[PDB]
Amino acid sequence: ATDMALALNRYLCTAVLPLLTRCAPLFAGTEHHASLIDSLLHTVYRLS
Repeated sequence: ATDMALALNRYLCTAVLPLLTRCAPLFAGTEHHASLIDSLLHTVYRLS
């Protein structure tokens, strides 16, 4: 219910999430980066 949370959700869904949507193809080369992307998956699932 906090308003800062609303502002941060607006920031994410307006700027960060699209950028990463359309920066998708470069994500293929992550075989031997195994942690940060796994963290991002869980953060995105919690956001959803």
